[PDB]
Amino acid sequence: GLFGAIAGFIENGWEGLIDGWYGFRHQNAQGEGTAADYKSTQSAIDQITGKLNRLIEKTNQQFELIDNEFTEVEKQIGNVINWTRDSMTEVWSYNAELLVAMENQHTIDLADSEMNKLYERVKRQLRENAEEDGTGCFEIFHKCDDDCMASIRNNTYDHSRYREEAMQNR
Amino acid sequence: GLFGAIAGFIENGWEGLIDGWYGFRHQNAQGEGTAADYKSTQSAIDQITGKLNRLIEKTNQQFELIDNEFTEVEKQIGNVINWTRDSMTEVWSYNAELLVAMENQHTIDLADSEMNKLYERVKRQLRENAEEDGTGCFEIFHKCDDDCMASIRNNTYDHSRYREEAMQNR
Amino acid sequence: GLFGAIAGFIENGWEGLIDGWYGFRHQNAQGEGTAADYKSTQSAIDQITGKLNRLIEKTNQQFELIDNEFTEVEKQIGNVINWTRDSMTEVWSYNAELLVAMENQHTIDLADSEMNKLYERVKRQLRENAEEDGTGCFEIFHKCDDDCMASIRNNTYDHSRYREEAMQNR
Amino acid sequence: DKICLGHHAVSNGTKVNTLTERGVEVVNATETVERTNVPRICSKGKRTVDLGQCGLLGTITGPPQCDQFLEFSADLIIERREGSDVCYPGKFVNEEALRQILRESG
Amino acid sequence: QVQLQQSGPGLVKPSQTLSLTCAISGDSVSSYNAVWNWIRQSPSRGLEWLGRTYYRSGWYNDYAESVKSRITINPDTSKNQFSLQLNSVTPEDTAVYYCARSGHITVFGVNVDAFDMWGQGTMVTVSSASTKGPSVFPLAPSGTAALGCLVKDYFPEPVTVSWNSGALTSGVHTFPAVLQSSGLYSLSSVVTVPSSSLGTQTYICNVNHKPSNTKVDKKVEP
Amino acid sequence: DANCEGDCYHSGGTIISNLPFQNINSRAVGKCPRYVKQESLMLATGMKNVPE
Amino acid sequence: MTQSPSSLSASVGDRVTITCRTSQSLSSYTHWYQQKPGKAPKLLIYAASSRGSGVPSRFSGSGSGTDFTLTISSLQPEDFATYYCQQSRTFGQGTKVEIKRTVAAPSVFIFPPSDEQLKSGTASVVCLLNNFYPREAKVQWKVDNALQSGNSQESVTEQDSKDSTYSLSSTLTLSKADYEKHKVYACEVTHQGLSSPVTKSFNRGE
Ligand SMILES: *[C@@H]1O[C@H](CO)[C@@H](O[C@@H]2O[C@H](CO)[C@@H](O[C@@H]3O[C@H](CO)[C@@H](O)[C@H](O[C@H]4O[C@H](CO)[C@@H](O)[C@H](O)[C@@H]4O)[C@@H]3O)[C@H](O)[C@H]2NC(C)=O)[C@H](O)[C@H]1NC(C)=O
Ligand SMILES: *[C@@H]1O[C@H](CO)[C@@H](O[C@@H]2O[C@H](CO)[C@@H](O)[C@H](O)[C@H]2NC(C)=O)[C@H](O)[C@H]1NC(C)=O
Ligand SMILES: *[C@@H]1O[C@H](CO)[C@@H](O[C@@H]2O[C@H](CO)[C@@H](O)[C@H](O)[C@H]2NC(C)=O)[C@H](O)[C@H]1NC(C)=O
Ligand SMILES: *[C@@H]1O[C@H](CO)[C@@H](O[C@@H]2O[C@H](CO)[C@@H](O)[C@H](O)[C@H]2NC(C)=O)[C@H](O)[C@H]1NC(C)=O
Ligand SMILES: *[C@@H]1O[C@H](CO)[C@@H](O)[C@H](O)[C@H]1NC(C)=O
Ligand SMILES: *[C@@H]1O[C@H](CO)[C@@H](O)[C@H](O)[C@H]1NC(C)=O
Ligand SMILES: *[C@@H]1O[C@H](CO)[C@@H](O)[C@H](O)[C@H]1NC(C)=O
Repeated sequence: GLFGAIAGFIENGWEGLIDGWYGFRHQNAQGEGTAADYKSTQSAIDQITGKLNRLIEKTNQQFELIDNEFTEVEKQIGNVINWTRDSMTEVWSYNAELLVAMENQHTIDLADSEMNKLYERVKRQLRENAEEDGTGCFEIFHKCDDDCMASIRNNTYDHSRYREEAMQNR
Repeated sequence: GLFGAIAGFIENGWEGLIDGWYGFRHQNAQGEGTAADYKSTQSAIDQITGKLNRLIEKTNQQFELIDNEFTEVEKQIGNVINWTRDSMTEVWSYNAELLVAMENQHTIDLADSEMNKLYERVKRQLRENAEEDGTGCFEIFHKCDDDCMASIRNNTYDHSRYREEAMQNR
Repeated sequence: GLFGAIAGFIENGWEGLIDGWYGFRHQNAQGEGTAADYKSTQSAIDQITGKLNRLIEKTNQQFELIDNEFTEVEKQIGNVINWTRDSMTEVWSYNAELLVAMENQHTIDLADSEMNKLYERVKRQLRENAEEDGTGCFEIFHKCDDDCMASIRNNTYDHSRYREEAMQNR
Repeated sequence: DKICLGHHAVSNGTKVNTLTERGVEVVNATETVERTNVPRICSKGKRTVDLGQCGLLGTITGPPQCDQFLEFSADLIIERREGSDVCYPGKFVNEEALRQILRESG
Repeated sequence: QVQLQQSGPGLVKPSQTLSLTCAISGDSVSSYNAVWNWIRQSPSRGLEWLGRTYYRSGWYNDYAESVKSRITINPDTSKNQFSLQLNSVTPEDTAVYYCARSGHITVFGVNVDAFDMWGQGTMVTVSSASTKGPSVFPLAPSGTAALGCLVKDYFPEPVTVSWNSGALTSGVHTFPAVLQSSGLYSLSSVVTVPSSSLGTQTYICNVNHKPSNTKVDKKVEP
Repeated sequence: DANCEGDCYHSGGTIISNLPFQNINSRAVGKCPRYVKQESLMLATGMKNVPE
Repeated sequence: MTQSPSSLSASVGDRVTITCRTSQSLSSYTHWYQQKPGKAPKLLIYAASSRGSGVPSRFSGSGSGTDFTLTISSLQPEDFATYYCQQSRTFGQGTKVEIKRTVAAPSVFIFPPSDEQLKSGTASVVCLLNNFYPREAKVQWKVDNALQSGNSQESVTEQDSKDSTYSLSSTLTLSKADYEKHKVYACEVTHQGLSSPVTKSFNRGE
């Protein structure tokens, strides 16, 4: 990914994360737990869905037969037809290849972007209360129970509540 | 935006910001003030202008009439002409749609990039003197008058001047 | 670059850096030294190489002559042929221009991305032991000898080893 | 004391399409498809011949309606629907080939 | 056909308030696609932006740092105008004041502060000197003849002169005023005409000094 | 009309434009924008609009 | 914003280039204005390279980094004006463009004071120098053949928008008593267009 999160500083994906694209995995006195983030997951889904809406569609132009499979047309005009058709085949094959390559590059970079955005959103939330690990983990200095972890996920987390304890723990 | 600043952590745009694309809004003892940043604004403008220079241009190829609107050509050759023209219409309509979609994606991501670059440039300027809010705001710990705010905008700001006061305020 | 590292906060490139695309330049009691980073360099090289593998290839379609250079064909059919060929020339010239422009934009942004990724990887490594300068430099508070600098480059650097000395130096 | 970054927006934006979304509202947009026609043959700087009642192929044979076009000189030649190649009825063999030649003749 | 029309007194006493108005026609003071500015010009300071107001789903004002403590620019949406108010004036505020629209003309929707239309200007003098009327004397013609009017001893600027209520413009020269040692201004206006037309055509100069509300006509004859 | 100048002609008149595409006439001749089916294809010249 | 040169003369048809040096370079934000005497500035070039509405094709702008140029391809008499560049809200100091045209000698006229003015106790004598080029001229007052000094003021027009000439007035001011004490009032004019000085005069009460 262009941003360097997916297949980047985040070592690998979670096969257990079946409910979402992106999620949180925590460690605290109470144990371990994993939860998907739907806002980031939905943003990625909506954008991929948009590409498919664009690519799966009508070319309303209807083309009639201009040659004949049973009784071949004159050879001069027939050769012009075939040359023109083969030229169009070449253009469209090239177009299709480039479209899919371009869209795939963007799709991968897009997913990588959404992962990065979620990470940075969390980093800003708990400023001066935690430090970046480098594996996509935040080491939190104060005690953070399941209600505290769920507040981070929820986005209600209040850093000023735990700042004195966390800051002083450095 | 791909970076997640515009329509991202920055909640919304400023209708009052009429002189620039990107700008600063401050709060200090002296009150509130808004100012546009031209270097970031110009970079975005120059890049959009570049796209338009590319897209608004000459196709020097000149095409003559090959059929006749008043006295219709032979039906076989006429059908070949129409099939070929309609095939070209299909190619160009597809090309135009994809060009504009691709360019628009990039244009939006480009603007989002320039906003992010300006934010990160400021963050680096006042390292250890302020903290990221999360709304695109920097909470500055030391007293920062209009000359101090204008130094940040100008890019002359000297963090070592106010570091003892700001650091100790944590 | 989209990320704002190359031709961005990194003022300029190093002509002396002949062995790599991206590298490190340090300053410590022992003096100055420059070293290329191959992992980032190889990632960029592999990706550019991938583009070239895609673009330098076979169009297996073979086209025969459909007109005649020595004894000109009938004028009506000849004009249809020329119109069709000139239309194809127009399509392909447009396709080639857009392909190269699109790929070049991505290639420049890609290189800029890899530079940014390397910078952020280092920043995470020495968390709370150094501070971002803003020129792409990390000011390190503790004493860092050549073995210490080589540990940063190598990626083995252990921040906990020097954290008490570095943190207390603020 | 704090400083805040932002970007401008407008109440009434313009909708565009991207690869990923339909009808994204942006600050600015400029049309790339021309829809406006000028209902005249804009001929400034070109020698123009408007054939009117004279058929293009009539310039070669010379029915009465083509008497003023027997030796014309032109950068731009305009055929009209009412143009006729003939007086005594008939037609050219390979007529459109010949029209294409004469259209490019100068 | 946007037109900016300026009014207000051109004489202000030191320490008091300068008040000017710009009345807009062809566009709206509250238009999304306009910014309404004041700019002044003096032979010394050159061209100097003063401030502005504009509407973007709420009113905004910005002012030049040099006048920020003294200046107010307010829209009137009943009369489609905007004003300039400058408090505590000093001789350094003597200048020609212009209103001007910007932000009609933009680069991709960003006001780039292009001033596409300007008002006619209001010359403002800061002085404690009472205004005085100008005396008008004929400069009599004695095959081309020259005649004129001497417009003497007025304060402050400006004076305007026309001929035959504006029906005569060709060959007219109205000279820039000179400040006399008395501290009053004077100028002349002259015209060359066919000497033959002296016996038939009437020549009257029309002199206007708006600060003193003086309008005077003078017949000039051989 | 000798008062306007144009290089793209069709039976209904002249396409005067610097745009890359046109939706006026598929049989236009001379030096022309390329005909497309779509009536409009808006190119973004600014950032995403995020109003308050 | 800093302009060069501060002023210049050029002949009709000349290529004229004016430069603005800017603290900071932004193509979009730099515009040019033309201001004719007694009028508001008119916007000629906006965004550096774009022509204002109504602006003829002989005017063009270029920009390169921090240096910006206004060019008049072929100068015309009506282009006599002062030119100001502008970036954001700061205006350059301006460049005065004067026209160089062939030499033309003044037509000289003298006007005695009116009988009306005399009753007020003052007499004003005005020497008109009409339609001359170039601007340099000397005007001397003589009263009963005595050279006057320190009792006259001159005023000069801006270059004429049609013929590029100047006009000049000199006004001699005397008390009524001083005016009535003398007979011959003479205005002597030196201009390089004349083969020798021209003198116009009148005799009091004639
Ligand atoms: C996105 O940016 C573009 C610029 O790239 C911007 O487009 C501009 O729109 C204005 C109209 O709002 C155009 O201005 C016209 O200019 C012509 C002369 O070139 C004038 O004749 C026009 O005058 C009309 O309106 C006047 C009153 O306002 C009348 O007096 C007159 O009779 C006319 O009716 C008008 O001023 C300008 O040309 C474009 N710019 C370009 C490069 O085409 C666009 O508005 C931006 N989009 C948004 C939504 O802001
Ligand atoms: C145009 O192309 C078609 C095939 O796309 C040619 O027809 C085929 O010819 C092969 C052998 O040459 C036959 O076995 C097939 O039956 C044909 N296929 C079809 C679909 O007709 C045809 O010969 C080409 N035209 C000319 C003038 O050569
Ligand atoms: C090729 O296409 C043209 C139109 O693009 C066809 O001509 C039109 O036919 C319709 C009805 O069929 C008529 O009402 C129009 O007057 C025609 N338009 C023009 C521009 O000529 C033509 O029939 C097609 N060619 C063949 C061989 O079918
Ligand atoms: C089709 O195009 C070819 C060129 O691509 C035309 O042939 C050329 O004509 C020029 C002058 O008109 C000659 O000098 C060249 O010898 C020709 N070149 C070749 C490669 O043949 C040809 O005239 C065009 N066909 C029609 C019907 O006009
Ligand atoms: C977020 O989750 C927590 C669980 O710790 C819950 O108590 C809180 O009400 C949630 N926030 C909102 C706004 O509902
Ligand atoms: C930046 O702006 C400040 C205003 O606080 C000014 O004093 C300073 O001189 C500016 N910097 C430069 C390099 O001019
Ligand atoms: C990394 O480089 C250092 C040089 O300081 C070396 O001693 C160390 O063994 C290297 N790391 C590994 C894993 O080999």
